[PDB]
This record gives sequence, structure tokens and C-alpha cells, in this order.
Amino acid sequence: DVVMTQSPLSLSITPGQPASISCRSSQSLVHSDGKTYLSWYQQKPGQPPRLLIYQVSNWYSGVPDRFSGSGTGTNFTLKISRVEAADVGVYYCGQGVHLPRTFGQGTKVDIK
Amino acid sequence: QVQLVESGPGLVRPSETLSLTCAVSGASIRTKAWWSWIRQPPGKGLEWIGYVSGGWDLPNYNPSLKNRVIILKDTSLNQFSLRLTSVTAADTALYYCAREGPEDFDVWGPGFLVTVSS
Amino acid sequence: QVQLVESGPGLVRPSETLSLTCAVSGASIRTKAWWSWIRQPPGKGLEWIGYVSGGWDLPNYNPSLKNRVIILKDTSLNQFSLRLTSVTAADTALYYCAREGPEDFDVWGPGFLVTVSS
Amino acid sequence: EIVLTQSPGILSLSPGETATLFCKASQGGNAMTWYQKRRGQVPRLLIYDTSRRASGVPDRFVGSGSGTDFFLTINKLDREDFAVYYCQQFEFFGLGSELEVH
Amino acid sequence: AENLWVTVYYGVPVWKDAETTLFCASDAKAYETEKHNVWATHACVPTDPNPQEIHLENVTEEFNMWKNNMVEQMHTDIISLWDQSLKPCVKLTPLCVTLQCTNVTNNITDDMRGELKNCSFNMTTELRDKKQKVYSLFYRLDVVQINSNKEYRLINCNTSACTQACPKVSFEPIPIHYCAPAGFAILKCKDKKFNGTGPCPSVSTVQCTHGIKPVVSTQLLLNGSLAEEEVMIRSENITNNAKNILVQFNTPVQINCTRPNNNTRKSIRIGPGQAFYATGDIIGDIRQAHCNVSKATWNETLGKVVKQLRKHFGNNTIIRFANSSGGDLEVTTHSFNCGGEFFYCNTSGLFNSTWISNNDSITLPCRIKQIINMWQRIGQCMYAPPIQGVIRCVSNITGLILTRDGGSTNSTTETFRPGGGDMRDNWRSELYKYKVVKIEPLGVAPTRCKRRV
Amino acid sequence: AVGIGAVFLGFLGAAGSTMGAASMTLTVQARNLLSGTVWGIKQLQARVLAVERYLRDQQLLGIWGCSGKLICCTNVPWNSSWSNRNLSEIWDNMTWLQWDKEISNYTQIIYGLLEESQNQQEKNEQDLLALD
Amino acid sequence: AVGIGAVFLGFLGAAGSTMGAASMTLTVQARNLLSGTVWGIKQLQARVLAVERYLRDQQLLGIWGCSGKLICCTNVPWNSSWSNRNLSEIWDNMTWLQWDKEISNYTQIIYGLLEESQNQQEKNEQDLLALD
Amino acid sequence: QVQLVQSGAVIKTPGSSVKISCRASGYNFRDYSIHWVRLIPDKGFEWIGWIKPLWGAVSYARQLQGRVSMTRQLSQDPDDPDWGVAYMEFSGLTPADTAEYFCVRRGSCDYCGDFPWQYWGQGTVVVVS
Ligand SMILES: *[C@@H]1O[C@H](CO)[C@@H](O[C@@H]2O[C@H](CO)[C@@H](O[C@@H]3O[C@H](CO[C@H]4O[C@H](CO)[C@@H](O)[C@H](O)[C@@H]4O)[C@@H](O)[C@H](O[C@H]4O[C@H](CO)[C@@H](O)[C@H](O)[C@@H]4O)[C@@H]3O)[C@H](O)[C@H]2NC(C)=O)[C@H](O)[C@H]1NC(C)=O
Ligand SMILES: *[C@@H]1O[C@H](CO)[C@@H](O[C@@H]2O[C@H](CO)[C@@H](O[C@@H]3O[C@H](CO)[C@@H](O)[C@H](O)[C@@H]3O)[C@H](O)[C@H]2NC(C)=O)[C@H](O)[C@H]1NC(C)=O
Ligand SMILES: *[C@@H]1O[C@H](CO)[C@@H](O[C@@H]2O[C@H](CO)[C@@H](O[C@@H]3O[C@H](CO)[C@@H](O)[C@H](O)[C@@H]3O)[C@H](O)[C@H]2NC(C)=O)[C@H](O)[C@H]1NC(C)=O
Ligand SMILES: *[C@@H]1O[C@H](CO)[C@@H](O[C@@H]2O[C@H](CO)[C@@H](O[C@@H]3O[C@H](CO)[C@@H](O)[C@H](O)[C@@H]3O)[C@H](O)[C@H]2NC(C)=O)[C@H](O)[C@H]1NC(C)=O
Ligand SMILES: *[C@@H]1O[C@H](CO)[C@@H](O[C@@H]2O[C@H](CO)[C@@H](O)[C@H](O)[C@H]2NC(C)=O)[C@H](O)[C@H]1NC(C)=O
Ligand SMILES: *[C@@H]1O[C@H](CO)[C@@H](O)[C@H](O)[C@H]1NC(C)=O
Ligand SMILES: *[C@@H]1O[C@H](CO)[C@@H](O)[C@H](O)[C@H]1NC(C)=O
Ligand SMILES: *[C@@H]1O[C@H](CO)[C@@H](O)[C@H](O)[C@H]1NC(C)=O
Ligand SMILES: *[C@@H]1O[C@H](CO)[C@@H](O)[C@H](O)[C@H]1NC(C)=O
Repeated sequence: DVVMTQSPLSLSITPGQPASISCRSSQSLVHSDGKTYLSWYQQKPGQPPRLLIYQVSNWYSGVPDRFSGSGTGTNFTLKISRVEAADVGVYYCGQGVHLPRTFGQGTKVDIK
Repeated sequence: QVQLVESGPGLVRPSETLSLTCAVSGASIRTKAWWSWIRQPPGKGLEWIGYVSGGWDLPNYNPSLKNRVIILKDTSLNQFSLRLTSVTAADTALYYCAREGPEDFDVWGPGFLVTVSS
Repeated sequence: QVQLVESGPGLVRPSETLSLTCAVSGASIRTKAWWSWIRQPPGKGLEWIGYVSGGWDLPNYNPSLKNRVIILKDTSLNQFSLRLTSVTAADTALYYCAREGPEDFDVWGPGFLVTVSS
Repeated sequence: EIVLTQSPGILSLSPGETATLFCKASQGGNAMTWYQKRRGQVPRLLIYDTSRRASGVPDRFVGSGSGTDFFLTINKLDREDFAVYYCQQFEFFGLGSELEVH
Repeated sequence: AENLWVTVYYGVPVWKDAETTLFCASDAKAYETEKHNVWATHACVPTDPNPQEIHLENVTEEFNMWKNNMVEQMHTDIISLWDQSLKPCVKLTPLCVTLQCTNVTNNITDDMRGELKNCSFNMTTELRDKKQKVYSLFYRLDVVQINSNKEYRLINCNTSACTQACPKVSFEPIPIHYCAPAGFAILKCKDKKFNGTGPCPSVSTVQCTHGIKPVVSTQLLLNGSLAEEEVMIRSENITNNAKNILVQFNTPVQINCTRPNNNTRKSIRIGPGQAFYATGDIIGDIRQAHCNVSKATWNETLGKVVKQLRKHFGNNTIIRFANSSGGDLEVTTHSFNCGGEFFYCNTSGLFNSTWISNNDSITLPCRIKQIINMWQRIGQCMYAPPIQGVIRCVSNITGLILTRDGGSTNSTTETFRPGGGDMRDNWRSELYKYKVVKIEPLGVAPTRCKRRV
Repeated sequence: AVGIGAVFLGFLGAAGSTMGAASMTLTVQARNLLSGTVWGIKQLQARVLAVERYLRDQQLLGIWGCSGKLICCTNVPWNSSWSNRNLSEIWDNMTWLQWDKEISNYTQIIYGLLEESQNQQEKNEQDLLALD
Repeated sequence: AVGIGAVFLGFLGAAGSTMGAASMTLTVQARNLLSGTVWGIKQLQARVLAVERYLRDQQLLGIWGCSGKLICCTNVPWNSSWSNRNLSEIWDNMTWLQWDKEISNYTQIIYGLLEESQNQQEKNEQDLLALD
Repeated sequence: QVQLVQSGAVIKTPGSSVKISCRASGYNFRDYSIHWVRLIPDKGFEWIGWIKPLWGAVSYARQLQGRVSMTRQLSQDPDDPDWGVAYMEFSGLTPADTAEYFCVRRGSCDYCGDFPWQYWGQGTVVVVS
């Protein structure tokens, strides 16, 4: 199955300063059409997670443009150029191009 | 505008047949979608159980679930049900019904902690 | 009482796709008949190009025509069309649409001289 | 609005010949209507949709043109065809091309 | 390898444009009401709930709402259904009779004429030998002066008989879902910005359409599907003026309409088992029916449609509105059916504005005809039964049907007038999304395999 | 999308993809072709038109080599004038709509060739089972 | 006639010729069997009678050895009392009408023999695939 | 056949009005629009307005508003539903209004629009003096 790894595993954010998560998938997520079936989630406790970025260039409906995403090969990148207090939770990098569907470990983010 | 709500137990004995059922409103079941079950052991990461489709796909699960998972769709009641036969106490997890679409799992269920205890 | 009338060019360049079309009145196309094309180089004898049938026969041509002849019937317009791809100037001939029946080619078309010239 | 212009105006030709009447629009991308009007008679449609002919119209009339520029070609000029010819776009009319016997 | 063979693939996904019949579908909640107090949930299949709106991707189809089918079929189906809901009801042949009419008992000025005329007349009872003298109320628009004394007759009594509507069946619209039969599919253009004609880059197939409630309105089409974000105008040709302009705007404008004249119906026995429903007393004040609208929201939506209409006519263009230029009654006003009674309400208050390139409420008076002749047939008129109580209704104005005047002679201004016209322009405001295609299986294709003997 | 990896979803879902990808999903477009006081006449004529079209397609298949095999290799060759494109390109490059636009002219001769091939195979099999 | 040499024309054209000549032209008589406010009831009952007859014939074939092979050798023998004529004479001497007049009595026992033969072949194939 | 019979020619005083009747016969009158056009000498054609008789919905030209009025009379009997009468009333007559007036109907084909007027009335001469 696909193995997902997020770096760093914890990053207490400084408000006014960016933060970043590098995702590492085990296999190539680029499908033959030219897209990339990769998604980002944000754990809230006891909740369905908040969804930041799917299909890295694409945007969810309900997400402000203060986030960003890029990546090459299997090293993809979620970035928050301006963190807020609403960025609480533990994130996720999850592939969608290979069965079985898998998810990640996550980055711990709290107030510094 | 889709809304998924789980229903079923959260406290069952081990070595039994577990079964939830997620109701779906806000949209139709027979869409370009995989109505899926995804779990999460407490304090740990997610664990994708499997899916079912509103078209005619055969349901495909995670092989780590040991062929004890049968997700059955109910198009006449806009629902889809998880099954888990022969549970253990290590299968205590938050359970989630969700919908894979052209975007990745947009509307989830709230997710309920099934604490398998004897 | 059947009446066949050709239509199309009589002057075309060589190495091109030639096509005529013969209209039929006085009877029906889908009869016990082969709606046929027969040509004649000037001053010379006849040269049977081929036919098509109003039933469901596959059209059978003269093999000397080198598989460049496609006769296509148009039952919704009571017509049937000759084709001749990659013509030469030696293919100058009077062209004739006709009808093979229980008698042999009773009603012809008037026959028009297609003079292939560059 | 749309300003229409009948460019040949008076055209002086002889029977049996061919004729080409040009009309010019002020706004492109539209259809064109060609009308024939003989002297002291009811006008009569010739061309709608810039290439189609009406009932009783002989095919020697050929409408053509695109954009802002349209042609009306009349081959094999009869004596009866010497008339005034108008262009029409949705309500506005050209002032008329008069075909004259030479 | 170059010895290519052919293969037939059955069930190939490919379609063509076609024109077939369709499939009625009504929701089962309207089936819960017994004995069909609205028309035809028995003549219409129950809708399977939440059907398959399966998306389609990387697919470009050309839509054309103006040469579209199924709006003609919707018009034919609604006409045939309106006819099929009258054959049980009572014909009003014996009502064509000499009416002795006077004005209603009211302190009427000589300027403003009484809209309601009281009329007494002979009427046959159940018994053929005995006739009775009975009175009723009618409107000015239903009686004419046949010719001291003043005696009237009904307006329809020298062109056609009239059928009184049954008070069981109500004319309020239940939503109609249209569905394709087997071997056909309905493509819905799900594009946000789409002017009705051309390639729609984001379509989706479906088996059944959305809820299309059949409303009857001439100007200011009611309760329709509003647009997603913008205000979209649609025309078959904007430079043409003979075609109408369907304006669909985003925020629905709340309209309040009422007849405040309280009415008492009165059963008069025409014959054996023949009930006629006349108007009795006016309990209370004699007032005039009116329809409000909110002033600020209407001015805002007119600003929105001016901002959108300046796209097709240049920026520096004056846009003004006018009222209807004339004709029959039910194309000058805007007409509808509130609570099972018909309103014909004046629209001069909504369309007196001009627009330069840089807590109140509008009231507008209506008139109420009791007889109607909608679709303008040759020999049918529907009489409507007067209903009890002060009658009010709230609706969401969704779109307009406008018409440009035939402007020539170098004018900057381009005025717009609301024109009802055909009823099909209502349904073309709700069938622009859908088209019907025929699936054709068994495609054929070359590949490298030969069938062994 | 959702059906990525395990390439399937509902009917007409493969209509946007290439014909090579769409060839693996043909059972449902075959499936959604049959099942689905004066309006009963409309319902009935719709139902009998549906079963008449389905029976015409099954009879067109049944006179060819395959009764219900749904993918049929056969014995007629292919004129390369008709396709005149690279063979493996069309299964990764073309939709079925575009391919049906391509061979719109080259139709109704293929079907007579199929009938001739099937009748020739039938008389050959009759001779083969006759001399044995 | 016109169709001499290449022996074919439209449907029921071979009905005058011998059954050996008519055997090569069977696809079109099979073809012209399905396709073709109160009168709609007559049209509809005609259409459903046509498809009911066609489905009865296809079901009579399908319970025999051949689904849609259109020429079927089978495993039942032939009582020579029924034909009682020279075998190769009837394919150059008799029309199908005259042959159907000949075996009018000897009918409906053949069909039960076909059903017994097909069910026997099915149980033999079930045993053969069972012991393997 | 499609017939558009107008009324006879007329000589009217300046400042008065005029009413021209166009009787149409041979088609279903409640379907096709009726347009009115004029022909002034040395001015070419000038369109006036159209009327749809199904509800009599009219539209007039911009430079003629307030001076013209178009009505119609349908056929209300189930035996002759084809014939109908349009009426154009032109008020406020000037010496420039001396012209020939026409009622016209469009074609009946598919690609036929609304303004390519196929069928024409015989014309009516109106002289102001
Ligand atoms: C849709 O809604 C619009 C908006 O109201 C209606 O438009 C109005 O229509 C009326 C008549 O249809 C217009 O006419 C007005 O009538 C008033 C009453 O008439 C009496 O008084 C006059 C003398 O003025 C007598 O000749 C007559 O016999 C009556 O005794 C007049 O008072 C009005 O005059 C106005 O203008 C003059 C100009 O000098 C002023 O001096 C006056 O004080 C007064 O302001 C006028 O004649 C009325 O104008 C229309 N309203 C507007 C705002 O223009 C439509 O009629 C309605 N649609 C339908 C189908 O009814
Ligand atoms: C309802 O039916 C009654 C019964 O026929 C109608 O009454 C009758 O109407 C006629 C016509 O006006 C009357 O004839 C005239 O009567 C006047 C007054 O008597 C007389 O001066 C004339 O010379 C002429 O005879 C008739 O008398 C009258 N009968 C009665 C009993 O009233 C009535 O008109 C019908 N309509 C209504 C609205 O009542
Ligand atoms: C559209 O709006 C215009 C006004 O902007 C309306 O014009 C008005 O029309 C009415 C009647 O149609 C005229 O009323 C007149 O009243 C006298 C009083 O008796 C009567 O004798 C006349 O015959 C006429 O009815 C009114 O003068 C006129 N307004 C002006 C300024 O001339 C028009 O009617 C509106 N159209 C619709 C369909 O509402
Ligand atoms: C056209 O649109 C406006 C609605 O905004 C209305 O125009 C109004 O017309 C009346 C005519 O009597 C004006 O009343 C009088 O106007 C004079 C000036 O001419 C003024 O000095 C008087 O005090 C009196 O107000 C009224 O002012 C005018 N409204 C405005 C805002 O100027 C009219 O209702 C619309 N037309 C129709 C036919 O509905
Ligand atoms: C139309 O009538 C409705 C009647 O419900 C009005 O809605 C109410 O308006 C009052 C006054 O603002 C509010 O206090 C209520 O809360 C409203 N109720 C509802 C259910 O909306 C509406 O305002 C009227 N609109 C117009 C333009 O007159
Ligand atoms: C979408 O379709 C176009 C045109 O057929 C094609 O060129 C393109 O490769 C397709 N893309 C996908 C992802 O199928
Ligand atoms: C609409 O609102 C604007 C902004 O107040 C105002 O300038 C304009 O005059 C209003 N329109 C009308 C017709 O009152
Ligand atoms: C199909 O035939 C028509 C002539 O009827 C021709 O114009 C067209 O180009 C042909 N199609 C292709 C793809 O060549
Ligand atoms: C068929 O049977 C009948 C008796 O029912 C008999 O008369 C007839 O001769 C038989 N046919 C032949 C050809 O022998």
C-alpha cells in the first residue's frame, strides 16, 4: 500500500509567520491524465476534519487563499504563508490515486 | 450541502458482528461517488476501511480488514452500512462515513467512537 | 414506364474522385432489380461497371475497375450513385444508369459523355 | 443601428449577361435578405439567410458573402430581371440597387 | 499486425440528438392528498426519490434552448392536461341568459365606475316546470350591454359555451419532474455562466429533471429557478427585436398580492346535480385588488439588469423602460392565478425608469376576471368559481420577459417593454439546462484479433 | 476522480474518456437500455419502442458472429482507408463520439460484410459437419 | 433473372425456387419479421403481436441446440417414414411450401425430440464438467 | 395559399387619422406575426411595427411611437379558424406621410427568421393633401 510521511511531525506556529508540511508518498501519485490525486486535511478533535487542499493546484470551496501548495514527484508541499488561530488541529496528507486509500500521521500545531 | 450522519452502537462486545448505518441527505446516493467508511483509532491516524459505489462497482476494501467488512448500500433509503464481524477490543476507533467525489472526501459524517469492550 | 436520368459532371480532371447520380421515377428502387452503371468509351463497345441491388445483395463490380467503384443506393431519394476514384483521361466514356430485371436492362438512362480531361 | 449601403447603385447591363450587386453592413456576423422589386409591382423575396432561395426563385440567383460584405450574383440576365434590388437586416434597408437596361 | 480485423462493441457510450416523447413524474407528497384536488398525480408516475445525477467529465455538447424540444411537449402536455381536467366539470350552457344588472349597493362616485355589477336573472331549477329569480355579482370585464332599462349578458355567450371549474381541483402548481424513457438520457448543462446557446463545457447526464412547477404568468415569471451568482439575460438574438429577452435574476423579489374584498359564494342549482357558484355578499368594505413589491429591492434588481444589459449594448448607452404598448388585456398587464383566482395586475409602476451610463413599497392595482380564455382557443372558456375569504399570496419573482423596441434613426437610448407573448417562454426559462439524447450502442472499431473457427 | 484507480462509475461515465478506457465498461450502457387514461398509451408506446430498439440490436448482433458475447472478434478485414490513423493512437486519443463522427460515412457496408462473413462461416461449418 | 448467377434478391424472393437454393438466403426473412386515438391500440397490438411471435420463435430456438446460429445440425435422428423420398431430390425438386405440406402431419413430435436431445446433452455436459 | 388583401387607396386631410385593414386568409392566423412596412418615394423602405395576433402583442418603431396603433380581429368560430384581420391606425398625418403601406408575413420554413417577409399584401396608397 501507499505510505505517507509528513515533515515536521510537530510545529507550534508563530502568528504572523508561515509554516510548512512536506509530504512524502511511497509511490508516484501522478496519474496518466496529468493530474495528481492528493489531498490535505486538518484534524479537529472529535470532528470530521477540515479540508485544505486537494489536487494540489486545486482549491476546496470554503478555503481562503492564505494557504498554498506545490510539489514534485512524491515530495509535495502544503504551506501556510500566514497562520491564524483557526489553523488549530493536526493535519493530514492523503493519496487518492491508488487502492487502497491511505492517510498520513500529521503535524501537531498549537499556540506558541 | 450534503449531510452524512452515522447511526449504530458505540459500545459492543468483542468477537461479535458490528454494524453501523450512515444516513445521507443533501444529495443522492447514486452519484459519481464512493460512499465510504474510514476509521481512526484514538490518538492515532486514520484507517480507511473501504467503500461502496452508487453505480455498479464492486466494493473494494483494505485487505488488512481480513474480509470481515461488507459495506451494503440501501438506495431505497439513501443509506449505506458498514459491517465488521468478529471484532476485538483493539478495534476501538472513531468511525466515519464519507463520500469520495471529484474532490477527495468532501462531506464526512461526524464520526462516532465505537469502543469495543467486554 | 420507368424513367432513369443521370446527373453529374461530364468534364473532370484526371486523378480525382468522379461521382454521378441517377434519379429513378416510374417505379420503385427496392424491386427485383439491379440498378447498374454501364459505360462505353467513344466509338467502342460497352463496358459494364457494376450494379447495386434494392434488396440486400452486396454490390459486385467488374474486377477490371480496380476496386475504385462504389455504387451507393439512396432509397429515401429513389437514386443510386456511381463513384470512380483516381480517374484518368482514358476513362472518357458515355455513362449509363440502367435496371436489370427479369428482362435484361429494359430502361436505361440517356447516357452522358464524361470526358476526363486535364 | 445598422447602416446599409448599396454600392453599385445604378448598374447598366445588357440581357443574357451576369450581374453582381454588392451590399455592405455596418455590423458583421448576421444574415442578409435580398428583395426584388419590379416597376409598379409588389416586391418579392429572393434571398433569405444569405444563401437560401425562396419559393419560385430560379437558382441563377446566388446570394453569398460573410461578415459585413455580401454579394448577389444574377447569372443569365433576362429582361424581366431588370428591377430594383434591396437588402434587409432586421429592420433597416439599403436604398436600393437599380438594374438598368444597356 | 497490419492485417487489421474489425470488432463490434455493444453498449458503446455514444449518443445523438433526438426528439422523443417523455415521462411524467410527480412527488409522492402530492399523491398523499386524496381524490386529486390538484390535477393528475394518477396520470403521472410517482417520482423515485433522489435519482442518479451522475456527473460527466471532459465532454462538450452544444445546447440550444431556442430550437429545443420538450418545451413544445411541455406546452402540449399542459394544454391536454388542462383540457382533461374539465370534462368532469359542469358546462354552463343554461347560464347564457338575459341579465338585469344594476350597480352594486355602494357610495360610488360618478367618475370611478363600479367594478362589480349586481345582476338578477331567471334560472331553471332542478324541476323543469319551475324557474327561479336569482341574483349574483359579476365584474365589468364579464358582462356586456345587449341592446329606459339596462340589461346585460355574459361576454362569452356569443362565441362559446363555458365550463365552470370544479372547486375540487385546484390550479396551484405541483412540481413536475420530466424523465427520459429507456434508451434515452437527459443531459443537463451544469455550467454557471451559460447563455443558452453553444458549447457547454461541464455537462452531466441524468434520468429525471428537477422540480418544474408549471406557473402561468405573462410578464414577471414567478417561482422559477434563479441563477447561481450573476443575473443572466438570454435571447435567441439580442440584435433581433422580434425575439423576446428572458431575464433571470439572482435574488428573488418578494411580491405580495391580495384581493381584500371578502366574498361569500352561493350555490345555485342549475338542474339535477348541477351546482353553480355565484358571488353573494361583499362582507365589509369594497376595495381594489393590488400587488405590492419592495421599492429598494426592485430598484436594486433593476440596477443589476441594467448593469448586465449594458454588456450587449455598449457601456455609454442609456437604458430606459416603458410599460406595455397595448394589445389584448393579458399581455398588457401581468397575469397569474393566486389561490385559484386570476389576477391581471398593472405594471406601469415597475417600468418607469431611465438609466444613464454613470422602506416604502410600490403598489399597483389589479383587475379580476371571473371568466378566462387562456391559450386563446376558438371555442373554450373557463369560468372560475369565486372563493371565500380575503385572499392573499406571497411569491418569489424570478425573471422578466422583456422586448426591445424597434429602434432606428441613430438613437443613444434603447428602451425595454415587458411583453408576455407565448406561454412557451415561461417553460424555456426552465428547460434551458436540459436536452434529450438517444443512446446508440454497438460501435465498430478495428483491432488485431481474428475469430478462430 | 472518485473512480480513479478502479476505473468505473455509473452509466455514460466513461463517455468522456478514451475508447480504450471506455471499452472495459460496457455492461451498464447495455443494461440501461431496456429496464429504465390516455397517458397509458404514451407510456406503452415508449416501452414498446424501447423493447423494439433493443430487439433490433439483439437481432443485428445475432445474425453476426456473436449472440451475446458483447465483444466480438470476427473474420472480416479492415480497410485502412476508413480509419487512416495510427492504430494504438485512437485508443488513447479519441472519444467514441469523435470516432463515430469519423466513420459516419463508412457505415452500412460493414454490416453487409459481417452478414456475408457469418453466412460463409455457416456454410463452411455445414460442409465440415457434413463430410465428417 | 436479374439475380441469376449471384443468387439473391429481396425477401420472399427465393420462395419459388427449390429449398436448396433458398437455404442460402435466410437472413432477410429472419430480418423482416421484427422491424417491418383508438388506432394507436391497433398499432400497439400489432407491434406487440409481432414481438410476441418473434420472442416465441427465439425461445423455441433457445431451448434447442442453437440460440442464434440460424442453421443447426443436431443430435436427433430422422425417421425415413416421414420424408420417404430421395434425399438429394428434394433440394433440387421441392419448394418449401410443398415440403411443409408434406410434413404437416409429422410435426410437434420433432420438437419434443429436440427438447429431449438438448436436455440429454445438458445433463451429459454437466456430468462431464462435474467429474473433471 | 397565403393571401393578404388590403383595403383600397385613400386621400386624407392633414392632421387626421387613417385605418388600413389587412385581411389574411389561408393559414392559421394565431401563429405568425404580421409586420407593417412603408414605402416612401425617394426614401426607401421604413419598418413600422409588428403584431402577434395570439394576444395582439405589438411593437412599434422608435421614431413613430405615439402616432400608430395596431389591433387585430381573430376568427372566433370552430368552422373558419384561418382568416383574420389586422388593423393599422396611423394618426397625426403630415404631407411627408404620403406613401404606400404594406402588411407582410414571414416565411414558414425552419431557417426562416421573422423579418424575411415572404408573403406581401398588394399595397395601399395613402395621399395626404
Ligand atoms: C397602469 O397604471 C398607470 C399609473 O397610474 C395608469 O396611468 C394613469 O392613467 C390615467 C388614466 O388612465 C391617466 O390620466 C389621468 O386622469 C386623471 C383623472 O381624470 C379626471 O380629470 C381630468 C382632468 O385632469 C378630466 O379630463 C377627466 O375626465 C377626469 O375627470 C387626471 O387628473 C390626470 O391629469 C393629470 O395630469 C394633468 C396635466 O395637466 C394635471 O394637471 C393633473 O393634476 C393630473 O396630475 C390624468 O389625465 C394618468 O395620467 C396615468 N398616470 C400617470 C402617472 O401618468 C394606467 O392607466 C394603468 N393602466 C391601465 C390599463 O389602466
Ligand atoms: C325572470 O322571470 C320573470 C317571469 O317571466 C320575468 O318577469 C317578467 O318580465 C317581463 C319583461 O319585462 C314583464 O313584462 C312586462 O312587464 C311590465 C311591468 O308589468 C309591463 O309594463 C310590460 O308591458 C310587460 O308586460 C312581466 O310582467 C314580468 N313578470 C313578472 C311576474 O314580473 C323577469 O323579467 C325575469 N328576470 C328577472 C331579472 O326577474
Ligand atoms: C402605459 O403608460 C401610459 C402613460 O405613461 C398610459 O397612457 C395613458 O393611457 C390612458 C388610457 O390608456 C389615458 O387615459 C385617458 O383618460 C381619459 C379620461 O376619460 C379617456 O377619455 C381617454 O380615452 C384615455 O382613456 C391617458 O391619458 C394616457 N396617458 C397619457 C399621458 O396620455 C398607457 O395606457 C399605459 N399602458 C398600459 C397598458 O397600461
Ligand atoms: C414615471 O415614473 C415616475 C416614478 O418615479 C412618476 O413620475 C411622476 O409623475 C407625476 C405626474 O403628475 C409627478 O407629479 C407632479 O410632478 C410635478 C413636476 O412635473 C411636480 O412639480 C408635482 O409636485 C407632482 O409631483 C411626479 O412628481 C413624478 N415623479 C417624480 C419622481 O418626479 C410616474 O408615476 C411614472 N409614470 C407612470 C405612467 O407611471
Ligand atoms: C410581504 O408580506 C410578508 C408577510 O409575511 C412580509 O413578511 C413580514 O414582514 C414584516 C415587516 O418587515 C416582518 O416583520 C416579518 O418578519 C415578515 N415575515 C416573514 C415571514 O417574512 C413581507 O415583508 C411583505 N413584503 C412586502 C414587499 O410587502
Ligand atoms: C479530454 O478530451 C480531449 C479531447 O478529446 C483530449 O484531447 C484530452 O486528452 C482529454 N483529457 C482527458 C483527461 O481525458
Ligand atoms: C435606485 O437607487 C439609487 C441609489 O440610491 C438612486 O440613485 C436611484 O435614483 C434609484 N432609482 C430610482 C428609480 O429611484
Ligand atoms: C463524408 O462524406 C462527405 C460527403 O457526403 C464528405 O464531405 C466528408 O468529408 C466525409 N467525411 C470525412 C471525415 O471525410
Ligand atoms: C396426413 O394425415 C391425414 C389424416 O389426418 C391423412 O389423410 C393424410 O393422407 C396425411 N398426409 C399424407 C401426406 O399422407
